Amino acid sequence: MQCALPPEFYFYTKQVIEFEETDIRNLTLWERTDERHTGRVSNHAELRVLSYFMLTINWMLSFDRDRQYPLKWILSLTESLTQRTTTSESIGRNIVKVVYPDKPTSSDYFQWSEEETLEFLKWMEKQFLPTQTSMEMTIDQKIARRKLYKIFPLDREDTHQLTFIEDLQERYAKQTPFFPPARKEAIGRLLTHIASQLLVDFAISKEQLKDCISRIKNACLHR
DNA sequence: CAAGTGTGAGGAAAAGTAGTTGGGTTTTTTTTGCAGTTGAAGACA
Repeated sequence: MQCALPPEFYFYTKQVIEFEETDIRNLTLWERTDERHTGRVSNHAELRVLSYFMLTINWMLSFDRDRQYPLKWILSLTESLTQRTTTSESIGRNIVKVVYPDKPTSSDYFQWSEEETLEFLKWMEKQFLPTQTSMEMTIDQKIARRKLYKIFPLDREDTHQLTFIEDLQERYAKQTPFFPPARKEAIGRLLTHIASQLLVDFAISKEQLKDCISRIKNACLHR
């Protein structure tokens, strides 16, 4: 559902997981890495789930001999994907993007699709209200501060935006027209995007993620 | 191509502390009336 919720891809990736993903067994949380150097044993189950997820997509889309997934179909999904508001979720992912990290969302900062800009300032006026409460900077200082905020009344000197499954539905429809070198390029293009998404919620390692990817790649070819 | 021991530093923050200054009393070490009086210069016998 996260994106190209290809209903079939749930069972695809569940199957490869079925496959060599811990001898077709639900990944359990790794162990009590007692040692202090915390090596990348890479046993964090999810990290591998996302890896199988990614792999599945391109393997699945990189050998859909029957041509079940049309050339022009793959980019359409990536297309429709091209960001968009979020019945709360995508707005959230913007808020996480804004921890100014490795610059994958930094520019989103820059762009920040109009309103996204607006509902952002809304969430700032509500949820960094706690912000704080100076005590011991002479009462006078406090008064001054109040006055300043004063002379800045501000805060106002379809309910419009939509929910999660609404957005999900509507891009599922935005692709609803379903029934060589370029597609390979498109596939790579799409995979980078998900790499962005899944990686962005998590500790990424614009390499480790990759390292993780590499790992099971190796794991797999022992058929 | 690959997994596995051993292990040093980089990093964060509130409060404190630094440096520089200034402030700061405290401190500490013009005549305008009266009547008289003395001393005075000058004269004299």
